[PDB]
Parts: sequence; C-alpha cells; structure tokens
Amino acid sequence: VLKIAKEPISMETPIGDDEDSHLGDFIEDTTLELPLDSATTESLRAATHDVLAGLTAR
Amino acid sequence: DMIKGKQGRFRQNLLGKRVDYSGRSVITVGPYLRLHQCGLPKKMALELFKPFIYGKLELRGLATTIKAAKKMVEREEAVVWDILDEVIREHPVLLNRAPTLHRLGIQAFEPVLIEGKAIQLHPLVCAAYNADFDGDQMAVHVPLTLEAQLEARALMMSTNNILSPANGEPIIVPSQDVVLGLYYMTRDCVNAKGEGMVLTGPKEAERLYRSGLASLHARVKVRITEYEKDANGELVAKTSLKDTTVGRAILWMIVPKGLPYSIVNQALGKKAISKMLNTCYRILGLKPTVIFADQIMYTGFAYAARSGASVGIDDMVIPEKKHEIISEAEAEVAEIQEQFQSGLVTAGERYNKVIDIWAAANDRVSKAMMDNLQTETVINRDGQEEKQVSFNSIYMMADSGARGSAAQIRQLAGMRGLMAKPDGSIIETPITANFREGLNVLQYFISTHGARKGLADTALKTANSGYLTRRLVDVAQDLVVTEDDCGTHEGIMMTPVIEGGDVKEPLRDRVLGRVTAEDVLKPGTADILVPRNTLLHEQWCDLLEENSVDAVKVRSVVSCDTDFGVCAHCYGRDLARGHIINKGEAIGVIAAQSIGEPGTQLTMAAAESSIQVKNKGS
Amino acid sequence: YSYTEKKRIRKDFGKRPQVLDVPYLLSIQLDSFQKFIEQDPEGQYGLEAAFRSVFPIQSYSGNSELQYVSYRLGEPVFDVQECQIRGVTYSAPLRVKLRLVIYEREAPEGTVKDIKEQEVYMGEIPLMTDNGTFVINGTERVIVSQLHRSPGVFFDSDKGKTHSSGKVLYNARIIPYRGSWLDFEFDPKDNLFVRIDRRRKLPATIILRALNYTTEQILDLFFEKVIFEIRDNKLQMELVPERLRGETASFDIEANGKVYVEKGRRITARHIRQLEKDDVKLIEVPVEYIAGKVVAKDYIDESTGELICAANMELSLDLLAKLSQSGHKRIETLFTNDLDHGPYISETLRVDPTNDRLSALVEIYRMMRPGEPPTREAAESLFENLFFSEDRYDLSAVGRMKFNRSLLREEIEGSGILSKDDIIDVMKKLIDIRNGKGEVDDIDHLGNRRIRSVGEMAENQFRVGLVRVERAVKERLSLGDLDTLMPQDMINAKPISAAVKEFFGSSQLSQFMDQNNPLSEITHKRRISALGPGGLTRERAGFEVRDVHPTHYGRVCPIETPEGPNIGLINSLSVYAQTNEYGFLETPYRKVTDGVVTDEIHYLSAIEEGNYVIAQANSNLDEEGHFVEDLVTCRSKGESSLFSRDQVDYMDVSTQQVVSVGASLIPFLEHDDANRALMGANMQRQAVPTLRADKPLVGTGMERAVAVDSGVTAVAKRGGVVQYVDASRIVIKVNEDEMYPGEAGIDIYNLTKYTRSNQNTCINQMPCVSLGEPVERGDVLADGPSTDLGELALGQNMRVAFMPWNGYNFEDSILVSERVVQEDRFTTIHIQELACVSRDTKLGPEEITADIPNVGEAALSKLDESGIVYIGAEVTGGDILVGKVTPKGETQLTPEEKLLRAIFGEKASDVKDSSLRVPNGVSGTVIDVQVFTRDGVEKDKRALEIEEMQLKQAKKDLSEELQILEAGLFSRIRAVLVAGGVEAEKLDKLPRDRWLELGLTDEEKQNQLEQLAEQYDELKHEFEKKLEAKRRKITQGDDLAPGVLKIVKVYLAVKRRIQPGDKMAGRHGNKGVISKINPIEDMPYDENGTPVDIVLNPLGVPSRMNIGQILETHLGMAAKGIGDKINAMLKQQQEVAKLREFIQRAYDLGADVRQKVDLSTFSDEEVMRLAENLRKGMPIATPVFDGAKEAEIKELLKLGDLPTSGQIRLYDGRTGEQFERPVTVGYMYMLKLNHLVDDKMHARSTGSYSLVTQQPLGGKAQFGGQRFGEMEVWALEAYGAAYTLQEMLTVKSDDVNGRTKMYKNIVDGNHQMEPGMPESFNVLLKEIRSLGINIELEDE
RNA sequence: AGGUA
Repeated sequence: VLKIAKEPISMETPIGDDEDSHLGDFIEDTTLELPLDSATTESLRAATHDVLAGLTAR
Repeated sequence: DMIKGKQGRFRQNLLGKRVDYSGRSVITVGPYLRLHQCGLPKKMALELFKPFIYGKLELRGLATTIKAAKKMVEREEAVVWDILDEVIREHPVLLNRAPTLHRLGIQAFEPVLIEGKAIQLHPLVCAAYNADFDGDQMAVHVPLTLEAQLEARALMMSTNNILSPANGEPIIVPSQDVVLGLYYMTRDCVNAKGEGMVLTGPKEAERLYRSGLASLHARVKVRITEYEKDANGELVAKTSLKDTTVGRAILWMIVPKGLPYSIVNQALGKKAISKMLNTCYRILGLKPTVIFADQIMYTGFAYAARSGASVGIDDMVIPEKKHEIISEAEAEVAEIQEQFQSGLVTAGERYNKVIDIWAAANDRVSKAMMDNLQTETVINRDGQEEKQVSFNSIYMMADSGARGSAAQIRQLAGMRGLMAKPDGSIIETPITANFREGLNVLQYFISTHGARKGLADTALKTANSGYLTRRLVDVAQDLVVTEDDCGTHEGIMMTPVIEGGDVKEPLRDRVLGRVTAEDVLKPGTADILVPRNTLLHEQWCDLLEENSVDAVKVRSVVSCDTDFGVCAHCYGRDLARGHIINKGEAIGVIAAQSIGEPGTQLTMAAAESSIQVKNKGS
Repeated sequence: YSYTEKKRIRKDFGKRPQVLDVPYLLSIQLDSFQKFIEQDPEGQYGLEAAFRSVFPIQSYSGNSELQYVSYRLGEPVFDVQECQIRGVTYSAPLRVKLRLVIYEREAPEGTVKDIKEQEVYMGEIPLMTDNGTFVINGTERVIVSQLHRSPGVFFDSDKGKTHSSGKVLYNARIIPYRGSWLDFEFDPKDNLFVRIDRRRKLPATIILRALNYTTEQILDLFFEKVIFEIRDNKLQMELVPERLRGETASFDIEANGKVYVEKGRRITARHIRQLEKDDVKLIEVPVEYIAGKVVAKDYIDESTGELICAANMELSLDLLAKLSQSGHKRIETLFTNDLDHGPYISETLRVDPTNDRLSALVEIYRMMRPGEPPTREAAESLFENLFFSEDRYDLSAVGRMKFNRSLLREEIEGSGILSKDDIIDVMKKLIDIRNGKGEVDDIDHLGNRRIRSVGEMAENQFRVGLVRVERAVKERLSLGDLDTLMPQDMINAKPISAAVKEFFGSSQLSQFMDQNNPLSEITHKRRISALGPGGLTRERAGFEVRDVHPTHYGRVCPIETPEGPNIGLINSLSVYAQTNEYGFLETPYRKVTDGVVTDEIHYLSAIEEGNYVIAQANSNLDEEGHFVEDLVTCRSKGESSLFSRDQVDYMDVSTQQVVSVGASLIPFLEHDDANRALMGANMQRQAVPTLRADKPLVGTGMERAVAVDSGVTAVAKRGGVVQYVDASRIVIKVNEDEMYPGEAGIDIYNLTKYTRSNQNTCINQMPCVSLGEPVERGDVLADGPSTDLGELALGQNMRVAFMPWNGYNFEDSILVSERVVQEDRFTTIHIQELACVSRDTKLGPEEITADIPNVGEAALSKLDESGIVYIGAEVTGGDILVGKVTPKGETQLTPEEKLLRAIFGEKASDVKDSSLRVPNGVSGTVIDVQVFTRDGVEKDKRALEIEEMQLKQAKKDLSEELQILEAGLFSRIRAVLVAGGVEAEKLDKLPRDRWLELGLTDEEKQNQLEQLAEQYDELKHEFEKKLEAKRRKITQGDDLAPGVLKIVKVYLAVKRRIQPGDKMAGRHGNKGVISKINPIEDMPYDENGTPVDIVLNPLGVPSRMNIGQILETHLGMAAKGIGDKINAMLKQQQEVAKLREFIQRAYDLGADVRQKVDLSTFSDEEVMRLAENLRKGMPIATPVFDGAKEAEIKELLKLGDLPTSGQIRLYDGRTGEQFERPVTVGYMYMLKLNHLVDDKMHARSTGSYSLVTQQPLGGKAQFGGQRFGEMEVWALEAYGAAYTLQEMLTVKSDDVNGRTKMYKNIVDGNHQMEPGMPESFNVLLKEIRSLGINIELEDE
C-alpha cells in the first residue's frame, strides 16, 4: 500500500537535479526484441526448415 | 513543446538523432600514420564491427551460429582477431570532432588496429578538426553498406580533402612542430662544420649530416638535378650547382620531381611551407601532393627531434633598455600629471597624452627586444664577427610561425603593456613587467579583468557563431547545382578592391576559379586573350596579370538564369579540386559552413585633410 | 615547533614575513552552522530567530496561543561512519519546548490555564560533520555559500534603453530580505512611478495617498516653500539670497530699495555674492514671473469660505486677484528649479488620478491582481501585508543596516518592516540623484552583495517550514478543540522535516562534494555561487556579474572559476577572506600608523575599504614598519597610484590574500598568464589520488595548511606519546598535563581505508608515525589521500624535458617513459559501487541463491552457498557477483522453439536468471560486501556473517579500551593497597583480576579500595551497556524503501594504471594527452645516464604565456640536485656534521629569506630523519607573489652542482647522438586528471533504444551511440554524402525494421539497405495529427 | 547539479 500511495513522476523532470537531459531520455525499450535474438530466431528457423527437409515427406 | 525545439526539431536532427555503430574516445597524436589512415583501438574496433565479425566467422565456419560467434568474440580468442584485421583492412571509418563547424569536421580514414585505448589521429588533420590533444574526444562512425563504404572512400577520405572548401589553399598544412623542424633544417648559420664543400646529390648531404662530418645548416655548393614541368607536361631534368645548405638539400631529397629548387632554398616558415604545398598540388596533382605532405611531416618531426629545440629561462632575453625606457616614460607622464595640476592641459588631453606616451614606450621596448633577440648571434664567420639570425629557440618559434607571434613574445621578453579595465577603458598606468620578471599582485589583478573578458567573449562568440551558421544553413539549404550550364552573359564587374588608400585584395585572388562573363580585351590593344565563358585557372590568372586588365565581368550565381538550382559555370570550381563544380553538388551548405566556421575567430593628420598619393601614377 | 615539520622542513622562500597565520580554511561553513544551531540568549541568527519570528502563534478565535520556550538537539542515533555505511542521513532530532495557553473565555486577554509539551519532536535536521559537510543518503554533500544582492536599497542607473528619448534614467529598488520588492523608477518625461514587484507602473504619488498623505502634505515633505507677502502691488516675495542658482532675470532683483539685477541679465556668482552680503529680505516681482509658479496648498475665501485655490495648480492673474481680494496675505508656492528639486513630484501629482487613500488602495489592489473588484478591506489588507506585516515583509538586520547606510543615518538597526519615513527618505534620495546631488550605487560592489552561508539558507528554509506548519496550526486551533488538548497531537513534523530534507538533498546549492583531492574538498566548501534560489539564473551575460570587479581584491579569488557557461558566477573565496557579521566579505589588513606599520589587524569590509588607502603587500619595510620608498604604490578608491608613505592607512596582510587556495597552491603564479593560470587552478581540483603520493618539490607553503584543515588528514586532537600504530588504528597515550581529571585514558583514531569517494576514487589514510613518537596537538598522525608528511600531494614530481620528440608530443601531448608505469606511479585506485536489489515482484519475490538455471559452473565457483561472491575474489567484466533470480512469468514460444523443446525433452524454466553481472570493460577485486535486509525479513547466511564480523570488530575495540582502562584501575588499586601496610610481596605474584579479594583494616585506604571496587563494577556495567547499544545498531536491519527485500552492495577496486589516452596536466595549466609510453631506452638521457621520464612539447610554452612552468622546471632541477647531493652524502654516510652543514647551507641559500635556521633540531636522529626525507629532493616553497627570483634559483642550482642555465644536453635514445644545443630538463609536478581514457570509451552496435523515439541511448554499462546532430548532417550534406547520410538517419538511427534487416544482411554477408522510414518521422506525423492538424503522405 | 573540450 505504501508503494501504491506514491504517484508516478514525469520523465520531463531532469535526472541529476536540472541536468539538461530528461529522465525519459534514459528509459530502455523492453518490448523490442534484440537484433541478436532476431538473427538467432532467423537462423533457428532456417535450421529447422533444413532439418524438416532432411526428413521424409509425410 | 515537444514539436517546438532547439536547436531545430529534437528527434529528427537535434537533439539529437543518435546513431548506432559508433564509438567515442580521447584522441592522441598519430605521427607514424599515413594521411589516409588513423589509429583505432582494438577494443573499439571489435565492438564496432561485431556483426562483421559474426559474418566472417560464419563464412569461414569457425562458428555454427550467431550465438557461438558471440561467445567467441566475448572470449576474445586470437581467432576472431584475424577476422577483425580482415574486416578492418579495407573498411574506412569516419572520424568526427565534437563540434562540427565545416565539412572537414568529418573525415574518413583507414583504421589501423592499435593496442591501447585512444584514437590516434594524423597530425596534419588536427588543424581541420580544430582539435588540440588536450583531452578532446572524437567519435567514430562505421559506414555499413557497400555504397557507404565506397562513398566514404571517394568523398569522406582525408586525402580527397586536402584543400579547404572556403579557399583553394591547402587545409592540411604543417602546423607547429613540423614547421619548427623544417625551419631549423633550412635556416642557415654564418659558420659551421663543412662550409665550402662541393657535393653531388643531396645524398652526400645526408651522409655528411648523419655522420657528424658537417652541420645540418651550412653554405655548401651541391650539384642537384631539378625537374621542371615544361613543353606539354614532360619533365625537364636540369643538373647544375646550387649554393644552399645541407638541411635544404636533405629536404630537397624529399621533394617530388617536378618542382623548382628555389622553393626550398630559403628559410621556411608556415607561409613558405603552405605555399610550397600549394605549388606542389597545382603542378603535380593529388597523389604526389599527399605523398609529399606525409614525407614532409615525417622529415619535419624527425629533424625537430634531432634539433633539440627547447625553451629555457634564458631564451627570453630582457632588452637592456627596458629600465631606461620605463623610467623615461615615467618621467614624461609625471611631467604631464604635474602640468595637469597647473590646469594647462585638459583632463582628456592629459589622458590621451599619457596613453600615447605609454604606447610609444611599449613600442620602443618591443623594438629593442626584437632587435636583441633577432640578431643575438654575433659569431664570426672565419674571425670577422657578423650579425645574423639568432639561434635563440623562442625566436625560431616566433619567426617560423610555429607557435607564438611577435606580439606573443612581446609579453614574454619585453613588457606586456597596456590593457583595459571594466567599462572597456584603457588603463592609465600599464603593466611595466613581463612573465620573466614576475608580475606583482596588483598588476596580476589587473590582468585578471582581461582574462575574464576574453573567456566570456569566447563563450558568447561561440554561441553566436553557432546560431549564425545555423541560420546560414537554413537559408542556403535547398540550393544545389542542377545544371552544367545555363547560358548567360550577365555577371558582376570584378576588380581588385581598394578601401582607404591602398589595395588589400588583388584581382587574381578574387577572380581565381571564377568563370568569365565577357571576353575582356587587353588594356592596350583590342585583343581577346580570354575566350568565351570559361573557367579561370592559374594559367589564365597569370595571363591576366601579364596583360593587366582593370575589370572582368564574371558570371555570378546571382545572375544565373537557372531555376530550382544554379548552373555549374556560374558557381566556379572551388571544392577540393581545380576542376569545375560537379553537377549535383550542394553549394549552399558548403558556403554556409565556410561563412560560419571562422565566426569563432571574430571577437570584434593626412586623412580628410589633404590627399597624399603614396605612389606615382596617372 | 611541530614534529611533523621536524620530519620534513620545506625550504620556504619569500622576503616578506607573514604576520597573520593562514586562517582555518573551513571557518566559513563551521561558523555558519554554529551560528545556525547554537542557542542565543537574544534575537540572533539560527533556529532561535525563526522560532521567535513565527512564535507565538495566535489562534483565529479561541484564545488558545502556542508559545515557544527553547529547542534542544537530540544526539544523533547514528554516527558519521555508520551513517555512510547504512546510507542514512547524519542528522540530529529537533525537540522544542512549547506551551499552549488558554486565556479567559471569553474576555480581555490574560492567562487562565497553561499546559507544557516538553521536547516535542518536529523533525530531524542534518548535523554538520567536523569536515564541514553533511551526510544525507550515505553521500557526503556540501552546501555552497551563495552570493546574492543584499537586502536594502539600490539606486541603479537605467542605461542602454531609453524609450526612444535618450537621457539615461535612475531607479531605486527596495529589496527586502523576505517580502515583495519595491521599485521607484523614472520615465523620460521626468515623472516618477511605483512598481510593487514587476507589475504595471503606477504614478508614484499613489503609494503616498495610500499612506494617508494630503497633496499639500506631499508637497511640503518634498518641495521647499516660498513665501509671498501680499503687499504693494501684485505681491512681493521673501527671497533667500542663496536660492537663486542658474536662473535668468525674468524679475527685477531689488535690494535695499533699488534693483541690482535687471530683467534679461545673466546671474553669475558675483551677483549672488552681492545679494548674499546685502541680505535681501523681500523683492517686488512682476506678475509674469508669478504666472509660471505653482501654489502649494488650498486657499478658500476668508469671509465666505468659497474655494478659489487648491493644492498644486499653476498661478495666473485671475487666481492672484481672487486670493488678494479674499483676504490672504501669505502665499506658499513651490520652489521649482531645473537644477535643484525639479518638477517631478508636482507632475506626478498631476498624473495621479486619485486624491484619497481609498482610491489609491483600489488602484493598488487592481494592479496587483487584475480585475478583482476592490473590496476596501481586501485592499487595505493587501497594502498592509505588502510592506508592514512582520510575518509577510522583513528586511532583517542586514537589510535595515544597508537601508540606513544608503540614507546616511547613524542608526544601524531598526524594525524590519518599512515605515512611511523610510519610504519618503528613499524618494528624497532618488530625487536628489535625479538632480545630480546623489550618486548611484553599483550592483556589483561586494558591499552590495551579501553571502548567505549554510546557516542562513538553512534558517530561511526552516522559516518557510515554520510558515506552512503555522498555517496548519492556525487551521487546527479553530478546527480542533478550543479547550485543553495535548499540543504534541496538533504539531506536524512531516512538513518541516520533509522541506528541510528537500533543501539539504535536492537543491541547486546542495551538491555532492567533489571528493578526489583535499584541495577539491577545500575549494568546494569555500565555493561562492551566484546561482541558486534567490540568486541569478544562467540566463545571464550579463557581463557585469561575470566580470571581475575591483572590490573582489582580497575578498574573492579573481582567477578561479569554471570555463563553462557559468564563468564569473561560480567563484572561490580568497585565502584570508571571511564573512562579515552582516554576511558581507571582509579581508584582514594590517593597521598602519602614520610612521609605523603595526602588526595589529582589522578586517575591512568592501564599503569600508574605499574610504582608506591600502598599501600593496609588495612594499618593502625595514625594521618596525618603515617604508623604504617615499612614494609607495597603493590603492584608495579602486584606482592604483603612488601615495606618500605618510598617508597610508592599511597594508595587505600577506601577498597571497588576493587568491584562493587552489590558485595559491600554484607556484610561480606571478609568471603565468591569467587565462592559463585559471585553467591550471580549475584542473588542480580534478587530480586523481595517486598510490605513491609523495610531495610537490616546488610548493607554495599552503600545502600543509590545506592538508591539515581538510578533513582527510587524521590530526592529533590532544598531544602525547604514540602508544599503538596500526594500518587501521592509531592509539595515543595523552600527556599528563592534557588529560582530564580522573582517568581520561587513551585517544583512538580509526583510519578510514579504501572507501568509495564521490568520484569513485579510493580514499585511505596511512599512518605516518611510529611507536614511541612524541606528538602534540595539531600533528599529522595519518596521511590521507593525496597527502604525505602533512603536505598536499595531489600529483607526482617527475623529470620532464621540453623538446619535440618525433612528433609524439605534437599539440599539447605528453610522451611518457615506460619507467613511469614500471614504478607503478600515477597508478590510481578506483573503487566503484554495484548494487543488486532483490525486490518483491507480483510474479513472486526475488531471491539470492548460488544455483542459477542455465549458467556455467565458473559463475557458481566464485559465489558462496548464499549466492554472494567471496570478499577478495578477482572478477572481470561479465562475471556474476550476486546470484539474483526472478520468478519467471508466462512464456510464449515460437513454433521452432516448441519443436526444439519437444525434441530435446526440455521445458521452460520456472525462474529466469537476473544475476548481477560485472559491466563489461571493468575489472578488479571485490574488497567489500554490504548486505541490507529490512527488519521483519528473514536474514541469510552472508548477512549473518557480515553482522558477526562488524560485531566482533566493535567488541575488539571495546575490549582493548576496557582492558587499558582496567589495567590503569588495577595499577592504582595496587598502589592504594600497598599503602597502609606492606602487601606488595604476595600481590605482585597474584593475577590483576584477583587483586580485589584482599581485605584491609578500616582506614582511608580501605574506603578507597571499596570505592575502586565499585568503580570496577561500574566499568563492567559501562562495557556491557556500550556493547548492548552498539549490538542493537549492528543487529537491526535497514528500513529500505517498500518493494526491495534485500540490497547487496559490492565494492570493486580497479588498480587502473596510466596509459595512452589519459589526460595529464600541470599546475600552471599546461595540459595534454599521453601519446605513447615508450620503452625506457628510447628516452633522451643526460650525460650521467638518467633518462627523462616525461617529454613535453616546448612549443606550448611561448604561446600559452605560462613561463611559470619553466621556472618550476628549473626549481625542480635545483631541488632534485640538492636531493641527489644529499643522497650521495647519505650513501657515503660521511657524518652528522657534514650532512648538517650541507642542509644548513641549502636552507641559508637565498636573499632575505624568512626560513629560520638550525641548530634547533636534535643532533643525530633528526638530522638523519631529514636526510632520509630529503634524499628524494628538498621541497621548495614559493609564495604566490613573494616567490623566488631567477638569481636565487641559479644560486640554488649552483649549490646542486648543476648547469646555471638550467639546460643540459641530452643524448637521444634511438640514435645515441646528442641534440644540438642543450635542452631544458627538470623535475616538474605533474597531475593525472580525472579524465581517464578508460571512462571515455563507449561503443555500441546494438543495445539501448528508447521508448517514445527509437534513438539509441541509455545505460551506465553500455551507453548509446554518438549524437549525429544537425552539425554533422550539414557536414555530410556539404559533400555529396547521400548514402552515408541515409545510414546516419534511417538504418542505424530510427528505422527499426531497416535496422533489423541491416543487421541480418551484415551477418549474412550482404551490404545494402532498406530506406524505409525513421520511426521518429512517424512519431512526428502521429503527434501532429494529435493536434487539430491534418498531415498526410501523398503519392504522385 | 558539477566537470571537459
């Protein structure tokens, strides 16, 4: 409840007491898949397709 | 508020359009590097090129997946390092200064792997970056796609940008240490080992110097083969004896074939070396110019190190008349103050007279100091003493123009003279001491005002220059060369400029690189020496100088009939080449940068009574 | 004479002996907070002032008043050390005595009942440390003193903007200490206007109308009456012969019955003197002269009361006839001279639309608040509270004293609220200045700018807190019971404490202490800021304030300020300057009697300085204060000039008083350019502490003072004999004459070792003393960071040669020998902090464990069974320190992932790895582990181990103290027991704890034995209670923010060595970056063979004007030559006599040196101690402007058997061939700045993107890319750079799809791009559409 | 916030 009682803060507030940079300028996007993982997924898809091609038809 | 921003739109351009595949680090000198390359630390190279490393590792099959390649590169095994060398070998990288004032603020270089953590920058290029190695940080960008790699190699490359975009004279000019080395190597003494010798080739000169059988500078007759570009562009080998010095012959060894020997047979300051590079580029081309610039850098550094040029405490010799001049000027200002109490002279006139007296005293002190330092050497040639250029080191850096001008040395060895107080008024009593005779408390407190004013002026002028160059870029944004030629006989009447009473900018410099708008006749006979509208290179300027025509009509961009752009001719030639501008070049942006970048350098009787012509003419 | 000085005597130059020892450099902060917190028996600065100002609080109906008695500071629950360890503030509870009094209900006042609340807790105030700092969140913060315009009246000149009229104007601003500003300004129409704050100007007479003044009253108070007697024809007037100045004869000037000056003539001083000597009483004047005059007051008929004249109209024939026929005889007109009091107030009254108090109040109420129908009561309340409410308007003592000073009153005190007389005086002064009689006052004179130190700012903020809690109390006194209720239940500590914490923690003037040097700390605590709340915003320049004013001399260091866009705003306070009683800057001056310069001092303020003439510190005095020049250089009115030696009134106390500590520490500052000296002083604060911090050879004498006065050095509070030496503890047996009555025992100094500073630099203290050394008060027991032998030792002294070397030192670059890294010098220790928080998420509480799913066993190796790395384990980038794991939520699987899990038989893990890895790029040893688990949450093994460690440490300390004390107790027990019958045979062989079992016959000895047995029991109880009290602190957990179950802090110590890329500099301002570390052989070497450690570009000297570095280099040769000679003597070990003679000659060598000579030291031990301390060179002290001359340096060089010119020919390392002409070599003090290249790299190809935009940036482990701003876009556009520009814009910046496709293509080995669209532009389109604006993309 | 160019 004590955690809930506090209100969210703006990103427009400066981080570090009036540095010309804002808080939101540092927030990392966690909903974006890393290109490393995307390349891994592409390679895995290619490998699985090749392996399935290595098996029989049915 | 999210749309409206400064400077410009935030997310789009500034602030700030962050970019991937980039690094940043402190820069150091790269005195072994070639001009077309720069030192890049191994760690930054590895981190920057991780996708390339993965690609090549999977290509040669040392890793079966991207994840395995990632494990290999984070383990930093010796295997990935050869891959890294391979990917770096041809890939050029862009080096960027923290502030970018003109297009030379970003230049391509071939990265060279170095153990360490700082980017090694070519010493010749730091002048363009306006970067001094005092903690300046530069950024590195990686042009990814093949088109971008090629684009960087063709345009971004340092060797392709040896000339400033604001003026044809080279921007990669030897600056301070190399200039000092060249000057010491070419400056002649009055007596030294091995004078009067006869030598064939500069190779014997280098042999004699390195063996210690002669001195670096000594009057010697040497047989040298100078090559002259003549006839149709063919080398003319002329072998004869020149009276020169050993250091000059050693330098001539470096100079590529095709230049007159007279260019090096002289004391070489900053101006001399810059002119020599300009002549080399105009006569030979690009590749000889780059090779010669690199070789002259190496030679200058080597012979500066061998020079042992050092600034001591004795190489600011105080002029002997400093006390006498100071005491005299004190006497006259005391007399003027006494007369002011008598009411004979007004306060303003008294102040002006005191200021003039102190200015005269300062000039006398500076002249005496310069006479003392300039010809300090009095050594005899064979027994007869003679007055010639001093071996004094501070006089070498003053004369060669490496660092420190006459005004600079004036505050060191003479007296630093008048300055100003708040309200910007010149102080009645100047500083009678210099930095070799330590300033007392009060005079230092006085100098503090000048220091504060200078620093605040630099800050405010930098901000104002940034705003100005932004506005220039805005107005000149959309302008681009869209046509090779439009066809127009309009233009501007072009003359050497004379403001006041004397010419300060001749016709040739203002017309060099311009296109003719009218076939101007000779000042005498009505003969056309300049054909229909054509680019004016150095040969045409020389022809115009020989037959001195008062005015030339020149196709200006303003009179160009092209719409949605300008024709190539109406612009000129200036870029990084002596050839006409290429269609598609954005002249607006280069012009805006050219006018904006020097903005940080901007910190600002017989007249109307009787006209006195200084020379004899009609 | 200090034994610390005995251990190393720095050779001090300087021909003028100082008469005033360097003040305690932190006196400003300490005195400020002492004034803030100490009790005051009267109304004085601090909490007492705020309380007495706000209390008593009167209830809005109820007769229930709250009265203040006193305040008491509770002892802090945690000391400084545990406050830093636990991350909690170091603060003292504030408890206040209050009484609620209820009077007669309801009748006239008079107490009926009263109740007292004792020591009510209304918040905790941060308590000041002994180093002059505050600990707030485990970080040591500093409150920078603020320079702000003093309360009072400023009569400023308005220039540069003239309302298209010229004639620059004047304006008087009344600036209150608290309240609303007042402005009286002029217009180019010679009218006066009043502005409350900065609202619309009103005609100036309105304020007087609101002050209940009639027009005639105003005219009487401002203008001078002129008497006109109605006699003869058309009146005569009573002429004062002194009144006529600068007037033309428009009226016959008669005297003694005849006219002297006829009409039309020019009146000069001759006619004026004739009139004065003739004493003209009255003159007949023509009516034409009358017609331009103005009547002062009203005039009605004397027989019928008909109004015929009123106040302030021009005179005319008809009005004169009416007043003559009415019966008047005396007419009082206004004296209006264009050089004397001009037509300002008259025309202002003409402009005035109001004529009464009510309309003035209406106008004021409407200008202050637009519209707002002017209720009479509301307007009256507004006017009264604007300037006459003590709780809404206050000038304070400083404001009142300045107010009376500018109006030239002998009073220096009075009511804070303004009075009508004060306002009228301000108007009169402003009008006189407009007439040219008065003079304007600068807003840059240090007399007009006051310094608010920490105490005053804290008191003001506490006053604001008291104001808001006063609002709460006044609401409660009517909302709550109007009868007896306990007052602790109606006082709210939350607002006051919260606001105080906001001030101390998050403010423009509360900064992390720049803690990488003792000098840095001293400068930060001495810093003076023109910014902050109530000061100047950075929207300035505004050259005036940034510029150095002539009053700064000796008060503010002129040559120390940042070069950023705050230059001349962040100053540093001078060495000798101190804050005046009223908050202004005062500097000491030696009082000068006409003939003799006395040694007594007076601290002169800024305004007082201008009155007298002050002699320069460079004046040469022989004997008892006698000048050697008849005309000596001095400064009287801000202008330097020669004055005869019989008019001087004061002299500068020392030659170093015109600079700050940072500037004063630079040697040969007199030989350096002010710009480059400024740069050097700024950089000197950025020096990183060095592992081998030896000393500067060429010092200035402030090294010892800076080291001692800063808190980093452990200084012996009470002298005695060193009883115990340890790297962590120093125990001193205090001298007999310095111990308190009874058993005071020992003094223990725990040495702070390897603790993280605010710059992530190690700060440790090493013991510089040994067993049995006699020490006295003020001695340096332990040398802190960048400090050795009590001297400030930021950088290191190194052999440097000024020469170009193959261009490696090209711009300002430094070339460094491999010997430097081999000697492990300039090798710094960086202690960085890492925090792993185990939180409580809604997916499940996080936990710390050794077993991490799907990780290598190497990671598990370095952790204990508790999941925490062992203390002392070596870790590198990427290694796991804390085994945090987070309860994994629902998992989505791609078809390929499902196929693979079906194949391998594996399934998704229920918990995801969240372990804290070391950020890549850093290494080092885990030196300390802190575990914080909040109370009520189960402890883990590692926390128990750490608590046991600290518990046993405290137990060991207590046991040592107790055993020493009880050993003394048992010794005196034996002494008592042996007396009164010999009992020393058996007792001596018995254990000391069995010495209380021996009885004795009834006597004073027996009573003493019983008392000492009781003392032993009391000591046992004291030990037990101390152990219990500290065990309560140790055992209890830390109450963290809600959500975090545990916190694990790990300290990484990186022994970061010097390498190419690191920024290195000198004290004089010479800068640079180390280019390449060459092998030791490549260094140029002298004839003896010593290779030079550092090579500097000499071309940086003659253009930076900093010749002082050359003199420092030469003096370094001199010092190191003396050191080499003494080292050769020590290796030869000649004798005590030879070494003593050589050292005495070295100290003697100079001219009029104040060094003082030996023998005053010990014969043998001290001589060898000095020799061993000087074998590395004799440190030399060069005062800032009383420094050594070239002749003295050359003499000292001759003593060192070194070339007089200071240049030695060096043989190259590569070729072994000597350079032509000698080269300058010498030992220069060089500094490694906190700009290490290791911190300066960041490089990325993939990583942190952003939410709203896709610009890559973020992360303290791997940062974003480099901002390709509009400048670089222009640079690319300048070339034909198109594809590279597109890469800069879309592929690598913001096009997420294009970015992924590029990464895949590069991995696959293909080089081409999708142009796509940057996500930033799509954001722009959507955001424009968010307005009422359509924007679209249209095809052709 | 401080510092760097």
